[PDB]
Amino acid sequence: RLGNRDMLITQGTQLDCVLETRLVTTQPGMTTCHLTRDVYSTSGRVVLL
Amino acid sequence: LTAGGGGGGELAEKLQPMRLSGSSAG
Repeated sequence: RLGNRDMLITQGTQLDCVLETRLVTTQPGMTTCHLTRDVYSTSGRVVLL
Repeated sequence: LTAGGGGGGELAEKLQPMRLSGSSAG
């Protein structure tokens, strides 16, 4: 059983973000995006991200 | 007579610093 479902984001939750950096795969590199929406807990009651 | 994490293998190795030590003027 999951411990505290108000303070928890479980596997398979889909975080939706928007890509900031233009990506070109010539050289290994770092990316960045920003979450577009609030991400609630698995109980759906607390905004965790 | 005489006495006696470890990932990012390519990117993390491209980001290894090149630390060149300073000099002092003589």
